Amino acid sequence: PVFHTRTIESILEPVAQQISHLVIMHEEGEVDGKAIPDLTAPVAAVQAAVSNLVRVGKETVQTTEDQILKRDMPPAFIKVENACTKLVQAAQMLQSDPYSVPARDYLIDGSRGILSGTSDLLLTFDEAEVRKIIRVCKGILEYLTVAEVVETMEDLVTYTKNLGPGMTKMAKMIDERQQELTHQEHRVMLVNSMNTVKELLPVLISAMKIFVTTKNSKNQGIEEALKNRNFTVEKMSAEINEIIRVLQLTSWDEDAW
Amino acid sequence: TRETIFEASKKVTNSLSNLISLI
Ligand SMILES: C[As](C)(=O)[O-]
Repeated sequence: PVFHTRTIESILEPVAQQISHLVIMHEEGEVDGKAIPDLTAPVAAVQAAVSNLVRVGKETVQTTEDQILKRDMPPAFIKVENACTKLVQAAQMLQSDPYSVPARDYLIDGSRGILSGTSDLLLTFDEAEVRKIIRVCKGILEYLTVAEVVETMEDLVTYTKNLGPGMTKMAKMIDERQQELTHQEHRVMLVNSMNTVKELLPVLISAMKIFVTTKNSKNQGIEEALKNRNFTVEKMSAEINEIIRVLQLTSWDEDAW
Repeated sequence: TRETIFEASKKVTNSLSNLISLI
C-alpha cells in the first residue's frame, strides 16, 4: 500500500495490507467451506473504538472555526458508524452460522468501510495542515509584492527584518511537512524549491539595495536596478507557487481507502 | 491532555487488525 504521509501510514498499517490481502483471499464468492470463529468480543472492541473515534472527532467539530472540517468530518462519522453496524450484524450472523458466505462478506465490507472512514478523517486533518502551510506561503508571496514600494535604506532595513524571519517560518513548515511525505520525488521538489527561494533572498535584498542607491543618487542605473529586482521577485514567486502546487499533489499511485 | 484523533484512530485500526487476524 502507498499512503500520503508517514502519520497516515503509521495508523492505517498493518490493517490496510491485511484487508487488501483478505479481499484477494475472498474476492466475493468465498467457497472454502471453512468456519469463522466467534467474533463477538473482537467486534465489540471495534465498536467501542469506533464510537470513541466519533466522540473525539466531534470535539474538533464543536470547537473549530475551520468550516472545511465541520463539513468533511461528519460524513466520515456516518461511514464508520454504518460500517460498524454491518460488522456487528456480520458477527451475529456468523455466530449463528460460522460457515455463512453472505455474512463473511458483510464482515469484509464492514471492515473496508471502517478503514475508509478512518482514512477520510485522517485525510481531512492532513488537508487542514496543508491549508495552514499554504496560508504562510501566500503570506510570503504577498510580502514579496511590497518589495517594489521600497525606495529608502531605512525602509529596506525594515523590509529585510520582516521578510527574513517570515521566510524562516515558511522554511520550517516546509521542512516539517516534507519529512513525512512518503513520495521521495515530492520531498525532493519541496526541498529544492525551498532552497532556491532561500538562495534568492539575499539576491533580492542586494538588488533592492542597488535600486535604493540608484534612486537616491538620481543616477542612470534605475531602470536596470528595478528590472533586476523584479526578475528576482518573479523567480521567488514562481518557486513559492510551485511549492503550493506540490503541497496539494496526491500521486496517482496512492491507494484510495 | 485529551486523546487525539490520531490516538483514537490507532485504537480503531488496532481493533480491526485484531479482528481480521482471526480470519
Ligand atoms: C531544516 As532547513 C534544510 O530549512 O535548514
